[PDB]
Amino acid sequence: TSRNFSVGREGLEYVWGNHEPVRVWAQESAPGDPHGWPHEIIIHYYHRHPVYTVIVLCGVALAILVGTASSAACIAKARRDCLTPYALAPNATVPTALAVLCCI
Amino acid sequence: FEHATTVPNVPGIPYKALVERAGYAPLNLEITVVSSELTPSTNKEYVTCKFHTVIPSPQVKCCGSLECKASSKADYTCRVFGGVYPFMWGGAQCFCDSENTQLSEAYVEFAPDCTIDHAVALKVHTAALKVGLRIVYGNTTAHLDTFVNGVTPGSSRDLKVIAGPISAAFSPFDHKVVIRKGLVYNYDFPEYGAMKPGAFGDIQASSLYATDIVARTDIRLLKPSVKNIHVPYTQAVSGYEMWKNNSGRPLQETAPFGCKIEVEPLRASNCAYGHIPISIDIPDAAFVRSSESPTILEVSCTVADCIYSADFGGSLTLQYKADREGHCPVHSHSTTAVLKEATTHVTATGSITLHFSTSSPQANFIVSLCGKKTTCNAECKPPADHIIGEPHKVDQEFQAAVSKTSWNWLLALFGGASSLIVVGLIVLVCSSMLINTRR
Repeated sequence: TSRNFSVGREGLEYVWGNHEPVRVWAQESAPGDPHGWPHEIIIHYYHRHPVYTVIVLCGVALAILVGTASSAACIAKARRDCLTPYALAPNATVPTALAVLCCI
Repeated sequence: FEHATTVPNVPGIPYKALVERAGYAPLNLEITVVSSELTPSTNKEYVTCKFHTVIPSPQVKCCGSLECKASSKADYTCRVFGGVYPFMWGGAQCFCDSENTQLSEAYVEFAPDCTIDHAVALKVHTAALKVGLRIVYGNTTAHLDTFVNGVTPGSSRDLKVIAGPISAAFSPFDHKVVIRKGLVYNYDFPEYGAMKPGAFGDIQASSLYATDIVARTDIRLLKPSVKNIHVPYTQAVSGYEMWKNNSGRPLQETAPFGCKIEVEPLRASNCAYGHIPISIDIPDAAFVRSSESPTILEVSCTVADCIYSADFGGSLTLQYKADREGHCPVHSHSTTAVLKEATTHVTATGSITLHFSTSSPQANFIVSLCGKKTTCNAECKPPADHIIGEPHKVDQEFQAAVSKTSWNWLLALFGGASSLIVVGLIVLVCSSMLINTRR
């Protein structure tokens, strides 16, 4: 027959028949390069620490998204409250220098 | 003088530390846990084995009655029957037709072969730890044993080693343990004096040769039916045999941390867990004045290639220049890279190759050759062998466990995500004060 045993970094010891015990420790030979392109980085570190990689990736994605949204909201608010006070006020002309610096 | 260190409790992997004093050449320090023992204080409760019932010859009276007496033998049972009229080879043995009274006895005793096949019940207190080190300093080697308590000065000759308290208190034995033919089982045996028939400890005594055996095996005596003399009886199954059949697996194969259970006295050997805060008092004789030791004018390190494997899967070399010759110590000032050599000869100009090991994908540690710290950096690839037969020599870190490129990617992403918000903030505030000053 054949048996599959999972051995971690701490080690595994098995005794077969009347033989002396032997010990084996697992190395971090995950597939993919931990030193190359980002997708290889991701797959290697996933195969090493799956939950940690998923957590850090969700964290970085949330960090970029929430904060791109913040910058967009800030610039939009600045745009509106900058063109409202007198530029939106009618019967008036707004100079090009003070218009196109943030217009469009 | 005094050095405080924290060596991991792994039996066999060396530990390298560098100790130095002003005006004195640095000295290599090597600590090894050669062997460890975990001896708990034990108290013997009783001794049990497979009982052997003894049925004495019946006593009968032709025309009369008998009264059951009290005896000190284990599980003594007595019964009296009213009419028997017994027979043997030769015919009837009494003249009364119905006034024949028969008395039956049955007690238990240790089987003759119990001197070899017998179990011992034990109670174990707090476990104590004792280790044997192989401290190496200078060009000398010392061996010594000490107790890991924080107060015992276990010293070979003048080492004055004080091993502090263990980081975590762990003991593979529960409160109650059972020993049988060198195999140690974690069992909850019944307390002395309270024996349940058909289970472990149905018969117990303070010693195999004690005369005060006590037992409770649920002996039942029955009314004789056949004509010839007989003592019918029924009894529970031997609880010792039942426990032997349902033993389970021993501590030699259940205990964690790779402990090796052994007996006489009961103990656990070569367990791997926690850390030991040692403290060494090195005699001043070993230390050598800095003026005598050769000095390095310059040193540059270059590393060939590296894999963060458990073994010494790494290489390193360095150029050096010195005004003298002698022996100098080499040390790696990092917690994720350990050298193999402790000292190495030096001859003016030349180059020395040193092997190391690491568990990080960056050989970005500091190497000193009797001083003169130097910076190495390499491109550590992962190893190819999935499985190795040697424990890891360095605990995995985190801050160093991540590659430089991945660190750069995450840093750049977070930096942009933190920069766009602040630039939006500042433009917002400048426009807001502009608008406030508008009117």
